[PDB]
Amino acid sequence: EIDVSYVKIEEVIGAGEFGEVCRGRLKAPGKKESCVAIKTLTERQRREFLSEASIMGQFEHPNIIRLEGVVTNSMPVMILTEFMENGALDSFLRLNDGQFTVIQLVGMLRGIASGMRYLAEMSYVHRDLAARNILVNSNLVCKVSDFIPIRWTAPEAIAFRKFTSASDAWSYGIVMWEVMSFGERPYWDMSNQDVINAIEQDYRLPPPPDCPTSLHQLMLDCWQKDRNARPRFPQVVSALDKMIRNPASLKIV
Ligand SMILES: COc1cc(Nc2nccc(Nc3c(Cl)ccc4c3OCO4)n2)cc(OC)c1OC
Repeated sequence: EIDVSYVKIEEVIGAGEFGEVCRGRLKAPGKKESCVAIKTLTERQRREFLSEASIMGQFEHPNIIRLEGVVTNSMPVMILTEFMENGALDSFLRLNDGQFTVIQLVGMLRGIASGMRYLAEMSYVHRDLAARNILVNSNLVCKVSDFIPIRWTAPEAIAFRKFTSASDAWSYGIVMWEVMSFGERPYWDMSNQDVINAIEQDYRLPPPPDCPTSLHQLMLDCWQKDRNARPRFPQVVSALDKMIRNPASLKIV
């Protein structure tokens, strides 16, 4: 896939499941140099590592992390993607607590919803939609990555392992809550089991401080117990676009 001579690993920036995550530079003949994220790396686990690239490589969308390639004929085995300068959304927001406007936050949520709209249209169920799995670039563009998280997971998917695009819509509501709360943990210190019982007993997360009521209502819609009643991702995007068109709507809190 990618000639190893074309890759320069600069800084180690994080740690992943199978190894490091690094910032680097990719320069191939005919093409300008670009900034890349690089994951570096059991046999079964090697295919486990590389599967992420194969899935990621099925997708082409501005709100889904772009795969540049892999290094496999050489060692260490690598996966290269575009570089997202601002990292994971939950930590980026915690660092920037209170510092982005409602309209900026809605833009981030819209980018995430578009990503999910695309994946649902491709019949791809994510199963692990959470702000930690959303990456942010220098322009604040949010992209879905990562190809049972109890507090993000729909009640039926927990009970039955029924993962659908409608269970993803539940998870997206949780992401909305995370974004509007600037990266607070869903259900704070409640335990997984407490969360499981709380939801079954009709508890839902309250509006975050300063959260427009219309955004909280959209969260409640995403968290309907009847999965068929939840908005599909096209309706989610359209709702968010409506709010962007009509920012007046967002002042009610
Ligand atoms: C600046 O701080 C951080 C940046 C960052 N950026 C980033 N960008 C693209 C991908 C990625 N992780 C990744 C993923 Cl999620 C899937 C597959 C990959 C990956 O790298 C190549 O193969 N990271 C990421 C940071 O950590 C979240 C970060 O702070 C440490």
